[PDB]
Amino acid sequence: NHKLSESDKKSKLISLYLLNLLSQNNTTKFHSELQYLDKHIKNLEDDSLLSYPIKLDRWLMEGSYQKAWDLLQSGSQNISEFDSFTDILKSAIRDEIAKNTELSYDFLPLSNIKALLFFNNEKETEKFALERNWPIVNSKVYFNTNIIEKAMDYAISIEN
Amino acid sequence: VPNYEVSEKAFLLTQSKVSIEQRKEAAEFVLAKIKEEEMAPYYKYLCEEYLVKFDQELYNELCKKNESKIKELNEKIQKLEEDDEGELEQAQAWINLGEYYAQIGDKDNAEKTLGKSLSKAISTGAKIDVMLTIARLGFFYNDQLYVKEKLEAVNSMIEKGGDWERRNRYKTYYGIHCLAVRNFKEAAKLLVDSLATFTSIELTSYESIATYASVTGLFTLERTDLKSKVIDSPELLSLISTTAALQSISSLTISLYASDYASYFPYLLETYANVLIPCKYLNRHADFFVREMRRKVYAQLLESYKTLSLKSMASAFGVSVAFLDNDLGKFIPNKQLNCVIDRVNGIVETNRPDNKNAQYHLLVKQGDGLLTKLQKYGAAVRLT
Amino acid sequence: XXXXXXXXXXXXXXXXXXXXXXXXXXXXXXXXXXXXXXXXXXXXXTAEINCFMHLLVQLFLWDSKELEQLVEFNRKVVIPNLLCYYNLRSLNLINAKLWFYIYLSHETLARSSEEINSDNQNIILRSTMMKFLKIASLKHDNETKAMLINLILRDFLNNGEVDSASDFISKLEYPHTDVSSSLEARYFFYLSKINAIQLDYSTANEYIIAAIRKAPHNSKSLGFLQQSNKLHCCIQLLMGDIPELSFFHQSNMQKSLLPYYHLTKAVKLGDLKKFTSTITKYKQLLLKDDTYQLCVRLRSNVIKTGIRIISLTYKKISLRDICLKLNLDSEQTVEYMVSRAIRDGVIEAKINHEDGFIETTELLNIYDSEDPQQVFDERIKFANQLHDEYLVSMRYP
Amino acid sequence: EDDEFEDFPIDTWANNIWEENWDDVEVDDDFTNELKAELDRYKREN
Amino acid sequence: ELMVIYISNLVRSIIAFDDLIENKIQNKKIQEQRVK
Repeated sequence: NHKLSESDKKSKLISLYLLNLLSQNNTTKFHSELQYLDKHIKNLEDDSLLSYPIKLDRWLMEGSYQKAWDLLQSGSQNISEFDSFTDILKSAIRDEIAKNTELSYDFLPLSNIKALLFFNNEKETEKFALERNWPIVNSKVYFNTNIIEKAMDYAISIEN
Repeated sequence: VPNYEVSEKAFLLTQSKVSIEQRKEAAEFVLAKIKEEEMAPYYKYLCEEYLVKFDQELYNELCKKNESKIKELNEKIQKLEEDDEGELEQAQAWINLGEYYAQIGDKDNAEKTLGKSLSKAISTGAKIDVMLTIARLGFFYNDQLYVKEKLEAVNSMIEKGGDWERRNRYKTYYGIHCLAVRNFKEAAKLLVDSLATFTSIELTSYESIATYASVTGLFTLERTDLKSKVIDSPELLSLISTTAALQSISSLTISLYASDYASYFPYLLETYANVLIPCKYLNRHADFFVREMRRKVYAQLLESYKTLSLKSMASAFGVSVAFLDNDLGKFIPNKQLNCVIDRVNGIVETNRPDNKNAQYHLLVKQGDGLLTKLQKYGAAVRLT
Repeated sequence: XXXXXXXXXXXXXXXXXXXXXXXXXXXXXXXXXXXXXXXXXXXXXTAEINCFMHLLVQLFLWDSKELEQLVEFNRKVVIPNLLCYYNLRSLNLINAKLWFYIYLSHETLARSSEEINSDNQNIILRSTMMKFLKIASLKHDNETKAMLINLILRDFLNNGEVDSASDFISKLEYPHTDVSSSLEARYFFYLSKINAIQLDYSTANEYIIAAIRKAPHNSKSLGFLQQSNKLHCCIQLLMGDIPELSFFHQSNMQKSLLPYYHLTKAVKLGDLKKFTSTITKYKQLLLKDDTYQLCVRLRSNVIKTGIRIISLTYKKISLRDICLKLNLDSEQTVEYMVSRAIRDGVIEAKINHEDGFIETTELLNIYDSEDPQQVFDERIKFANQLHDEYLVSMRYP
Repeated sequence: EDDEFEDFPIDTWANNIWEENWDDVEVDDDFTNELKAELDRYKREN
Repeated sequence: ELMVIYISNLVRSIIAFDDLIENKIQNKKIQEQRVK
């Protein structure tokens, strides 16, 4: 319908919903929703407001976060209470990098951790790293059966 | 027969980047053997292929005289089937009939004529060698299946019996066929032993097949068996400058076997231009050859080094680093080459399975790769 | 005249499994038809064959290409007819061919024009189909059940609803034992698909593989294989396993797989811009099915490949160069992407930050030590219980 | 055991004997031509 | 040695798997026949 489907509370609300699904880390439901909305919105121009959740998803799917974080700065234009979700998603990203960087490389200067995790603060760092149990050295963090038996084992496995 | 040379020159005219001079003189060589061969299934076939000049008057005349002689041989036959002792002989006049289709280069016609011509009581050279000719049309038109079937036929005719003097020209056929596809690994032994004895009037000149056996040889032969069977040539030595290729390609192979790296690529380009692309059989495979012939050298250059620096290599081959790196990057990830690169230091170290260590790791990986497969299918057949 | 077959087909009216056989030739029994031959039934009149002759009416029309009174017919006629068949048990099997067409033209009708009357209509449709889906479910007719299920699934996917269909499956039990392999593969198809869209791949390749097995071949069954395989390439690709060329040269189908054959060339090389360009090239072609939004997920996989190749071909690389080979804007972008690749068990590297170069891990000798003992031991045990298992399921003789 | 699959239409369109490795159909054709420029380009400088 | 032990074990495993194939195929045809 033209009359029934109009209300802009749609345009903001749907996007809100998708973003919810991301917030809960439910990917299955999310992409399912994509497939849903597609045939309806199929008149779809780019994604007008809706690129915020979509694009927000694609960039973290690929693994390039900086663009994603940028989107988190770009929700303020249309801003609504998803700021809370922001504070969700924001944390939801950082562990990732953390959970990434744990295996990345063992050795970081504190300024670099600030660079990665998008802190505006130096102390929030070791707050996080303690919360992450990371032993910290002065700005610089570190991220870290006899054979006889075996033989008889092979035997007893053979002669059953 | 057909005389082949017409075909090779035709192909020469097809290809774009051949020297235009050889394209010309090749062309008028062709045409010159349209005239004397009174031959027309080309003129439309070839003119079509050029299209991929045309004068239909000449065409008409050729067709006319062809009609005259095909008429004549057919008539002679018509005298001969009445002739009872000509059993062996009527088949022979037929052999001149379908053979005349070979001079007239018409495929289906010589096909049928010789096929029926097998019926008469005849020598092994007829029921066999005639087949060889039938396929030789196959070689002529570049239909490799039409060949394939027929070398199966002759294969049977031999497998029951017949002379090894026929089996040799056989193996030359089936060999140059093998080369007509990517399969060199067969053409190695096939061709390389076809040097001991060769029948040219069948298809091609002795120096052609020399270039073939030397190319396939270079391509699949090991270093000690290259020296053995090719670099040492009771034959190729007897040829050398004989053509415009064997001096080039041999000038390549010696530059390999003898570790001349500065010279390798130039001779490589040469042979790419001079021998490969003109060969109607090889040109299709041109790239598959050169790609390979790059790897070997890179391989052969590293094999004595557990580490060596790029600029050493680039210096040797005489290319810049960046392009050299760019080249190795093709082979390495495919595990066709046992190198690996360190660009930070411009260094190259070689990981290859010799020291028991390597032959340990590689074995672990291959083993697990077999397990996960085995388990995978395992659960499937379990539950079914 | 030819109506004798229609009478001969009625000679199949005796009992039970004859209907099965009766259907087989009846599959091809529709080769010749006439409106005057319709008058045959006019002279032929029973209800148990009334529904069947209605089948002949549908077959007549849809083949005759006229869809209007075919669906109109479905309503006005089938509804009165539908009530009578419910009492009968044998009729349910016959109606499946019926339902198979019923939905069809309606779906096909949607391609004529857009109207919300089609909406409300199809709400009614699905509603019914679920109704006597339950009814027949209690009547324990396997074939008509499975068929109907398939039809409503296909409805959910003509819609955009994967979830509703998924949770629908969650409460389903499928009439497994007695089936038609074609319907079985329609199921396994749709199943694999929706199971994929939800981003669980590793179980999708299964059900689609079965959709390859259980499907018949002939000359007609093609399009199902063409279509499925057009999906199978996608799953195989997303999962991270490139398919082999011969998969792209099989039969006539190889003309259709071409865009996928232009995807793997994009994927294996790991060159993003070529990929994207190709997606723009064939996009519209990929939209006629929904494989599209599957394929646009690959942007992750492509880059994974890019990294893995840059790793196998280099021991250690300054971030600058990786960022050049992958075309990306910034190094800072890189170490996020590579830091990601490492966690996924792809590269097995570490990263030198202050000099900014990846270094890939080595094999570090150690053969002369006991580590090979431990390793071989694990592998050994894990070979044993394979042997064990294969002898525990062996018991049957 | 035959059904029409009328629901799946066979695709409608708007219009090498040897088995291949992919790198067969890589066929990037570059090297022959790029090389010569690389060689001579180099030795003009040295 | 542990190598040879190990790849040998692989050989047993694959064999056993084969014999499963022979059972499953066997029961398939027998139980098939039990129909009629």
